[PDB]
Amino acid sequence: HPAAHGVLRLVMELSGEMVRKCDPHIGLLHRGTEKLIEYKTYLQALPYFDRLDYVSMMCNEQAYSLAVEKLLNIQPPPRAQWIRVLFGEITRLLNHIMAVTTHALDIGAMTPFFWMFEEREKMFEFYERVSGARMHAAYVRPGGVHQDLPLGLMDDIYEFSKNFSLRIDELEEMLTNNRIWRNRTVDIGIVTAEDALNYGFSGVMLRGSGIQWDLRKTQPYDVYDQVEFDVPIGSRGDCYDRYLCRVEEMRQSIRIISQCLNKMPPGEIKVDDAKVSPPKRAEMKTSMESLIHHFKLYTEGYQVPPGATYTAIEAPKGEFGVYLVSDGSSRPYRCKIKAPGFAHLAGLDKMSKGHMLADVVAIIGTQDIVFGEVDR
Amino acid sequence: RFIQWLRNWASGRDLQAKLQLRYQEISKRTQPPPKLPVGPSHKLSNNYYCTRDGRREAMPPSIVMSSSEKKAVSPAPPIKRWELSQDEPY
Amino acid sequence: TRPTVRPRNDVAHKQLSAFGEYVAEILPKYVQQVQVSCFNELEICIHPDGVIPVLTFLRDHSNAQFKSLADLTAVDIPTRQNRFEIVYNLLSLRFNSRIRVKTYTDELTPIESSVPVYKAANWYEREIWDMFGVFFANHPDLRRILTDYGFEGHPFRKDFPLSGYVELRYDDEVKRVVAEPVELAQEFRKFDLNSPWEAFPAYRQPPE
Amino acid sequence: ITVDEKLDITTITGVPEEHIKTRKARIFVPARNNMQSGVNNTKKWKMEFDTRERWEN
Amino acid sequence: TSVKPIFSRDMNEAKRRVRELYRAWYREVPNTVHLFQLDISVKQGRDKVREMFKKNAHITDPRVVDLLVIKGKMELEETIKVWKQRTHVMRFFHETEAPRPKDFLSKFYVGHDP
Amino acid sequence: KKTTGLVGLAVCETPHERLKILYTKILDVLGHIPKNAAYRKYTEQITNEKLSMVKAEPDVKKLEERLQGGQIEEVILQAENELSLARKMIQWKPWEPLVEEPPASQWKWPI
Amino acid sequence: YRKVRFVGRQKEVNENFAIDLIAEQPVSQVGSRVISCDGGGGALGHPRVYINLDKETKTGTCGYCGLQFRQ
Amino acid sequence: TYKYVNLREPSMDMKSVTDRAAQTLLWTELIRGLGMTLSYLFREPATINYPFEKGPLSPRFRGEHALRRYPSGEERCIACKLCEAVCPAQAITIEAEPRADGSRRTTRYDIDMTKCIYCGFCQEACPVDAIVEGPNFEFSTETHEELLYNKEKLLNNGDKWEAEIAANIQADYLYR
Amino acid sequence: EDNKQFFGRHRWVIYTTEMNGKNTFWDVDGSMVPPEWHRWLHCMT
Ligand SMILES: CCCCCCCCCCCCCCCCCC(=O)OC[C@H](COP(=O)(O)OCCN)OC(=O)CCCCCCCCCCCCCCCCC
Ligand code: SF4
Ligand code: SF4
Ligand SMILES: [Zn+2]
Repeated sequence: HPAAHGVLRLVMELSGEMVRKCDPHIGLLHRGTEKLIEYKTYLQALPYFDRLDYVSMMCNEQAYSLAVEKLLNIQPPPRAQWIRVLFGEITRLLNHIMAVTTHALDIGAMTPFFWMFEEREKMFEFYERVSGARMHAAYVRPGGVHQDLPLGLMDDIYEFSKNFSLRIDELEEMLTNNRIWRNRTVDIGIVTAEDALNYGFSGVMLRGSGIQWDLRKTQPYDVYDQVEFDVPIGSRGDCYDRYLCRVEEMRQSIRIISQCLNKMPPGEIKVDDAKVSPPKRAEMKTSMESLIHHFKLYTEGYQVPPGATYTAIEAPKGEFGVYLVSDGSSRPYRCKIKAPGFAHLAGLDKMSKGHMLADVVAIIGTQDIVFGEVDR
Repeated sequence: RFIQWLRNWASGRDLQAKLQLRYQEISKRTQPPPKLPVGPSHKLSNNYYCTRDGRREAMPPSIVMSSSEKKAVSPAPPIKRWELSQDEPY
Repeated sequence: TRPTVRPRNDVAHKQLSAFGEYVAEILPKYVQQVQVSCFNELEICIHPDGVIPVLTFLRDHSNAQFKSLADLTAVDIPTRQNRFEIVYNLLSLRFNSRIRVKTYTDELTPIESSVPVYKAANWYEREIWDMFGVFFANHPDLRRILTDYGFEGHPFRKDFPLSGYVELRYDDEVKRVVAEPVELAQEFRKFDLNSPWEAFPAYRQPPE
Repeated sequence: ITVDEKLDITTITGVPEEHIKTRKARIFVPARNNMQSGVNNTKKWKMEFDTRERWEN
Repeated sequence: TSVKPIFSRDMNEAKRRVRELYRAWYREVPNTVHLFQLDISVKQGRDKVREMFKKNAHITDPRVVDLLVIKGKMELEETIKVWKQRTHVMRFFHETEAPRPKDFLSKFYVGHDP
Repeated sequence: KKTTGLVGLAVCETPHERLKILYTKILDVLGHIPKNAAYRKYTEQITNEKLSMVKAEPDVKKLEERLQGGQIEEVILQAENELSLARKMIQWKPWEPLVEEPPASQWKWPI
Repeated sequence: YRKVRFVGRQKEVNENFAIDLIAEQPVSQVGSRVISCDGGGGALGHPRVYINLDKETKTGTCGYCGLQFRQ
Repeated sequence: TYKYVNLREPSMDMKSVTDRAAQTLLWTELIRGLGMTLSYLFREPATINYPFEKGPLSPRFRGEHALRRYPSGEERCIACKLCEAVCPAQAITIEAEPRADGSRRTTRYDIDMTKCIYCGFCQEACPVDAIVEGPNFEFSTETHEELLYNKEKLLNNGDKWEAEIAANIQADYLYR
Repeated sequence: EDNKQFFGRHRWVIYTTEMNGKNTFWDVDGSMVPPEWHRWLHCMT
């Protein structure tokens, strides 16, 4: 049961009580990815970035679509980006609704799950109305957003947001100062060291531990610069101060979704230059030039110049890489993805030696380890 | 009634934000036909490819490779710290 | 050009010329090439000798911190005559920059572990032994991660035909779940996308 | 340093199975599909193996 | 060729090595053969070990003979422990797979052009 | 101050002379390296200019600016290790010229 | 040999056929030289293609469209 | 900027420390929420009573496939071999061969319904606008010998409802 | 169809008997609805 929506088999040699040893076996979900993305073109191979993790959807692909526009020397048009903040910062309300709960289903409670997922539904519509599908939805592209959003959603985002800070106040009176929970987590799995850096951890289990750095305001993304927010920080390096980021980090988002509904300027959506964007269905269907760039654009891909990149983002649980070589022609060469799960679980064996076994179930939950991602 | 404020005896009171939205205050359908504009240098008589040019940009500029009052130049200036950001920062 | 074309920024490209000028200055026993990626990133071509050495200089200093190791990886190139490649990737928390360190190799020549320098190359080195076959000596542990217990081929290199050599299927003639050679139900069609005319003049290969 | 020069013609064994000695690879310059005049599909010496039976399912 | 060798130096310490871990295999085949509750004639388990070590015989070089070892040195980790469940082991001895002809005229009636 | 800030550290204790031990300790040891390789020409040049700022002003707070470290207690651990390289730096020998240029066509990217 | 698979399974097959369902159309006429074939309604249908009917009696229905067309 | 959370100190005075010793020992907290915030059961349940009632969707939904035909039918597909070549999963399989009159059409068209990953890449590459993901989740048969489709399974499955399909596109086609 | 006093349980349906070569009643699946109401009962429009 304690698989955390994933599959792992870990083996410990405990000393009579204390664990003092752990050495997990990952590699149950491997599936053979990066050997199969040398064989697909650029726009054809997009989803296999969406299907990597199960929870954050538009926050992936925001980290691929930003690792391609570079090699192309092209930026989206202004109404592109100000979408990618509204969905980009709405799925930080997903992994923070999950990692406070389906973590705390291990601690044994019931309602903080059956109480929330009433709501995590009211969001899944907003993936379905905008484009198609229940979870994995392929929307972002190399050219900015796919197609415009209907007449609506801005009375279904606003009406939904002003209701929400209450539900996050039913996960507080139900958790923070409830003792039997405070005692299940304090001073548990403390890594305060400069090994907590030396391992190269990403965001939280950093920012909740002191050392202070974030990739949203030290680097711009896509206009992220023009909205104001404050990055919560923790006191002592234990778990219950890596929880308390993930409440005060759900009460920052509703600032931005509220700050980002006021600014969205009218404008096109796709990149304009049309060699990298398909045309509409009014244009490809009458004039001439609008096939030969719609009919060579759906067999081979773009032509994206050679030379290597790297890039990074802040995904709800930590960074996300793409190290994208490209050989100078249509199909890629290594596309090497890194997500946490080579750090946040590199550091279990270290972190937990000297506490019981019935802690090690509640240590994992704070890293937010979610697998098939360790397809890294 | 006797069950209305016994829902209001706990969790403060709400009666406005309520879980099921099931009642009214929603969006109806897509009634109107929309029209999506095409702005960004879509016109004629001027827009000319080879000024818009998204791609065709050079190879990575080299630096001295095989075959001086340096201040110990760092890659960039060091970071200045953050504020404490009045919100209720404690 | 402005509206759809990514606006550049010069300042970032002046300094990472300098700060990388002189790490070919103070460790010339090792570093054999350096350059500046047009997007403001650096690539330091380093002989395979210095690996533990160079990082250790990058490990601490007051002019270059580079404490955070982010991404170790590899690339495997035939017709490079020394097959594989490493690429280390390191973030220096104070100075806000990325500087990547490229070191070549072969299969037979060992490379030496980085593990005492950073403790986060513990896993990333166990993996590569599985995939490409590079053998890292003096590594506190060397084992099999990401792969099953049967793969004797080291897949991600360029000689492994995509579908591996043994499909699996269970039969009730005894108990077990046993392994019979791979027999597909569809060819895996091979399309052919590579179009002529050389659309890129700048990258034009030498005239020859 | 243990430089230890020697000469043994490099070969490697055991990773594939019987496909070592059964087959014959081939090294050839692609010929330019002639329905079009683009000369850029040349210039790299690839290799590709023998073809064995495809049947019907 | 100038590159540092791995463990051995030339062929002797090397061919002391292959002699060595043989016994770790030869001394432990059978403790497993009761442990997995797999049933075979324990002498089979001593034929295969000696069937494999005689296989790669033509190796002319150090750093090859050290390379193979680093594989062989591993397996004794998994097998002497239980990281396999019966079905990563028995795959060595292929029970189900119908025989290959390997002769001539037996081919010519079945299969095209091997 | 009672909070070390970035956690994992602890404030003990002496400022203004705790650095001065180490820079001085750096400067003396550092001189034993031959003088050709610029390593001394840099590794020292940052320390002296650093030390000029150290001597002298209160409070420790205004020692922070113009010397960009983290908090002072951390700047020690910045100055702590820069030694632990130097006293290796003579073990292996960077200054010596370059060895084994790669086989003359290797780094050329589009194959 | 093959035919024993759909035994009792009733074998879905296509009641109508378009192999020719076309010829029942009142093949149109214009009184002009070249025409616009955009079919099935504006912006749902084949891309606009102009065909010449000058033969004697024939037309040409563009081959996307199929619908028998002439003067 | 910043914030600091879980940085506070107890007050340490006898007006307070009763308030924390009227808590441990009398349970004045821990009955605050789960004596209450649990009940709070008196809200109307939220359930879509399934075999009858059903939930929302949108005109852009994805699902079971179809092949339309114009008014009097042409089998709108021209076999231009595209919806085949953008397919990530490579489900599609197409074999044309010139039909008797000389207008081209298909013979074999097979969407495997296990491999198809539900992109929305085969709805968006067809220039003559044939192949269309239906909005019907009718599925789930009991034999994998089945879900593979032929041509002449599709057309019906796409002529069973064209009153569903032909009225969605004319909501949605004005956006793209 | 309810009075527009609910959302998502406001629109509902009733099955009766033996549509097409069918078992009588207590067999009800939900693929039976006429291929029109998919534009109504599902709240697509
Ligand atoms: C002159 C006449 C005499 C005058 C006397 C004046 C009054 C004295 C009588 C007081 C005695 C009341 C009962 C005894 C005290 C309660 C038991 C207790 O001491 O709990 C202490 C417990 C320890 O917690 P702690 O020390 O903080 O350590 C954890 C730190 N992480 O801290 C805790 O909070 C534990 C809480 C209980 C643990 C289980 C709770 C689970 C939920 C069950 C609650 C339901 C019970 C409600 C009662 C129903 C009655 C019908
Ligand atoms: S629908 Fe479009 S793609 Fe599918 S076959 Fe007919 S034409 Fe080719
Ligand atoms: S549906 Fe998705 S998967 Fe099936 S063919 Fe069309 S695109 Fe390829
Ligand atoms: Zn027509």
